[PDB]
Amino acid sequence: MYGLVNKAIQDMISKHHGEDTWEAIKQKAGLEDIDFFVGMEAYSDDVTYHLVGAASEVLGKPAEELLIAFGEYWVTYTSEEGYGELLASAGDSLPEFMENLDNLHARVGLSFPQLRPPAFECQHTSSKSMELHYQSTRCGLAPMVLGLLHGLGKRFQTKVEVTQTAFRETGEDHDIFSIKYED
Ligand code: HEM
Ligand SMILES: [Xe]
Ligand SMILES: [Xe]
Ligand SMILES: [Xe]
Repeated sequence: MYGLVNKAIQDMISKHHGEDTWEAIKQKAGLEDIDFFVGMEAYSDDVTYHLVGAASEVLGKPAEELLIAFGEYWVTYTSEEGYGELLASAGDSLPEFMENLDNLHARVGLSFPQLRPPAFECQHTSSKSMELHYQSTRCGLAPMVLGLLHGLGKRFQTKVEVTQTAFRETGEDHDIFSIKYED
């Protein structure tokens, strides 16, 4: 993934647990050689997966729990680190934002030519609910989507309940989330 993602992981861990903890995690991920992540540079997905695993071991938390926290953090991180206007242009409510998400990544894909973005499709069930279809070239990131949606809920001051109903992991075609939102 692009270095931006790795910078954000490093940033989250450093802020919450300090530099020493970050250094340990980086060491254990086998990335001692890397002095810093370059934001607009493409890295092997392995770099990100090794960071998550090492963080899980060092911090004593399941990787999935960390993915949730990271998904939430990313919504704030992007708005403060160069993407605030891009986010604002994707709308002012949870449902409109999720509708624009493919188009937002298309725009992101202008500047990050090698992007492999997720694909998100919305089926609205009411004015307070939707089924969200999540398709990816990558495994294991559904928990991050859950945290992202909560991050978006906080962004729009909107209560959200997210329950995963299909798992690309129990053999379903792709992840599907049922979402309830009020405000
Ligand atoms: C301005 C805001 C954002 C920017 C600049 C951005 C950029 C990126 C980048 C660089 C990646 C790495 C993909 C790669 O390197 O191939 C990514 C992946 C991803 N993004 Fe976005 N993103 C933004 C907002 C969001 C939001 C609000 C969501 C909410 C769902 C989201 C969902 C995801 C997911 C789930 C992935 C995992 C990639 C995958 O599934 O394969 N992003 N994004
Ligand atoms: Xe991300
Ligand atoms: Xe990630
Ligand atoms: Xe993480």
